[PDB]
Amino acid sequence: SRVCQVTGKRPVTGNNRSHALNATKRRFLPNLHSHRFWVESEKRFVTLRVSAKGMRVIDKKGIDTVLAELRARGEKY
Amino acid sequence: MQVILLDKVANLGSLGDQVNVKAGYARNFLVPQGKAVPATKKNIEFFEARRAE
Amino acid sequence: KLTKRMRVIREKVDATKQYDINEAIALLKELATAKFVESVDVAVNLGIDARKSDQNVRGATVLPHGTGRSVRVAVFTQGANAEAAKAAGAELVGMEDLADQIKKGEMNFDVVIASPDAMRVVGQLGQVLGPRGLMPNPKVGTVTPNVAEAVKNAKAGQVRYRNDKNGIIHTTIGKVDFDADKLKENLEALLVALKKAKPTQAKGVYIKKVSISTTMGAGVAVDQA
Amino acid sequence: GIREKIKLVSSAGTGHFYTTTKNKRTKPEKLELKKFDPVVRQHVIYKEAK
RNA sequence: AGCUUGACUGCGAGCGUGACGGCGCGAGCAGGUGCGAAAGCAGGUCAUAGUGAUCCGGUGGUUCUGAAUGGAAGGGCCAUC
RNA sequence: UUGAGCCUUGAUGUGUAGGAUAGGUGGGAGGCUUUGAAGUGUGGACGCCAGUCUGCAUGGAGCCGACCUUGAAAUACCACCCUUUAAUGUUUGAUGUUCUAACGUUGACCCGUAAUCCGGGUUGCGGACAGUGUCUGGUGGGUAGUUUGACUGGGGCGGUC
RNA sequence: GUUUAUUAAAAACACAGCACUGUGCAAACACGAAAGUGGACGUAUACGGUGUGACGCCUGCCCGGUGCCGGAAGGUUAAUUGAUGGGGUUAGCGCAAGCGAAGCUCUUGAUCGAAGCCCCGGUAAACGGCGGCCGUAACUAUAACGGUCCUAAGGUAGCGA
RNA sequence: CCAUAGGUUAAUGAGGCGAACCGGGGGAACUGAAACAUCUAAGUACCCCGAGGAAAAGAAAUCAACCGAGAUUCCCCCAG
RNA sequence: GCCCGGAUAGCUCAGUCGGUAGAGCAGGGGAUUGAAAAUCCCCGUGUCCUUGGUUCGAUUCCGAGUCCGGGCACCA
Repeated sequence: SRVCQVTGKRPVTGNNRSHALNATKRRFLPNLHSHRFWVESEKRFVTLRVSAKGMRVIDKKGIDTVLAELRARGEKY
Repeated sequence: MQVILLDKVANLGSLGDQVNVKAGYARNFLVPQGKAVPATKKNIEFFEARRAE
Repeated sequence: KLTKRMRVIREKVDATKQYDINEAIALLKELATAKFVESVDVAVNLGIDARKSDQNVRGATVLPHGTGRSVRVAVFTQGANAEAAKAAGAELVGMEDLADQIKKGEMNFDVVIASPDAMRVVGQLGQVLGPRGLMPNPKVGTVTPNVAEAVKNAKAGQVRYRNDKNGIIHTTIGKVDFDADKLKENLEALLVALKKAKPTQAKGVYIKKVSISTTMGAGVAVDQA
Repeated sequence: GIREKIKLVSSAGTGHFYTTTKNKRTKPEKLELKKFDPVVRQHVIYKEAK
């Protein structure tokens, strides 16, 4: 499933509000990108499918800080 | 981002300084290899000690 | 292109600087190294459309300190207006019936003035005064019944200003020999004039750029305000 | 059509104005007439014409 | 043809015609004007067709309202597109 | 490397009468040259090869202005600028190439594992492109939801409102 | 041969053949929000779409409109970027009318701005079109032929109630 | 190489069913507007996931207006 | 509504960084050939859509307006 393994973001439903205001169900598919992150505390290329914003969150907190939140909620990487 | 350098590197060499580098050159080659480090305020002071001491 | 006498004064002015009316009057006095009393000139790029009748800046203004030069006036009146023109101070006063004689060889003057009831005679053959800015016109303030006054103002130091068909206007405001403070009063006398002659449809900054200069000198940026 | 629609504005400091129409074709000149004004309560000049 | 702007503003008892909306007539009264010496006349054109409901907005005027107060925005009212 | 704006710096304009490849308004009867000028002799260069500018240099001590003409008079000098154009720079963009560390790999190899899937690793070849997400314009009966009036000698046509 | 099982078995459909066109592999295309799979465990003598319909003789004229395949000076132009101007608030200054810094906010919308469209050059085995009025060949009649109608050109062969 | 992936064994728990109520992710049409797309139908029908005995919500960056009230939820007015 | 372009002789059109506005078609005639064809040339009936501004001078350059051609915008 196209759901960020960090921010938890996932395809949200919406509507294509045209000029004439014609409702039309749609969705906002998150900008996920399978990126290979390296951990200095494990020496491994932990690949995680996260969105654009999901990657920045890993920059501040840290790849080690993010993974720590994964193994906590059952997330396997 | 700012981030501090650990190695020499090209047009920004100094073996330790804060330079406004694009998040692309840092989070892809610099840090993900061993030539830079995010200035999380906790590192700017860490390496700062290396300067004096 | 330029000579030392010109390259020497160019170093006395900062091209990338907008001096003040008080700092321009003093600096201008140092931009006149010629062998004769140079005259002060001020040009400005009016933010108007010169190609629009409803946006033409033209008229006349009286300097608080004159121009510092003799202005031989030549008036063409009729009737009793002839005497009022002579006793006024006009250098030459020719009648309406003898307007052709002036075209012959008696053509020596700086400005020409006439009366409304005498514009049909001077209007024609004006192919010698028109292209020389000597063709009397009720706009430039050279055509009015009270010629006695018009001539006095001109002899006092009244200068006419008219923006070209490009959007620029230049007029004399005295000489360089004049004191600093003196020039300032004269310069501001004109600056406030254009602002009063600003067209109603004029959009954008009316005063885009102002600069002063001498006869044999460069220009200097100055803040009109 | 053709005969445009104008509005005579009060020459006074008031904002009142009367509506009407004119012939811009052969009557380009600025219309001007003296009518009553409910604001100032006095017949003031009314200009403005398309 | 001369002089000019009553094609003006606030009302209008009363009356005509329509299911209604709406439309039409109206002497006269109050204020302010034009013409005539004056008596008077003029609320467009001899009259009857020359037209566009509402909603939604724009513009000018009016402190009427002003979501705590003092303003403003907006809205309402009049004129108007 | 270059297309355009912007700011200085330099060029730049062949209606006609005519000493002549006149930009328009203004100042302006003198500045310019011994801080070494005309006038000749070349290079570079614009270009309607008409003509002119200029560094260097020869030389060395003049060159000019209403001029009588031109609708409009100066390469006599100096300003604010347009038309056109060139070179630094500045600013906003564009184009292509190189490199490799993401990404891609339905190339090869190894292991999980006597397994054509998959995952990890190594290597090679591409490469910040490709691709994808969002926004945007265009395109779009492939598909979906509907409209396409009523009077009317039945309806339709015509006409009408 | 196939087809409306159960009123139509036919001139319809299919048909080998031929032609145009798309496709260089992770192909085009198709089923799917995606993954994946089919196409094909194939590789232009392949495959998909369209058209026609053994064979024999052949398959003309026309590019405006509507499409497709390219190029392109200038013009217009979305999102994005947010230059100026105006307005609201208010410290202060005004004895008052009024104006009004900084900040914040609302509003107005230059500049940057690719396609597209128009434009231009081709393509008709693409969707289609391939007709009207006159003059004339020295018996009539017709029209080899010559203009025009400005819509692109106006019927070759053959055949023909 | 280390380290992991992986493999084996053991303990615990989970899997399912179920009329309603509840929270959350999905989310119509018919119909009405006497047509019809904005709108309405409706966040209803239905599909799916999870939990309890209630669930959910819940201890103010809420309202009020210069006087105060003081979590959430439920009912009645406010008010058609 | 915004913007660009076009309107030129009777018709179809070319043209300029500001100034005697031309060509083709048609008709009459001429030249040329011995002659009939052809060919070439001469002969013109313009406020260059309309109203202004700058200029010695406007079909030009600019502003407004009209018709027409193209696109876009267009929720009462």
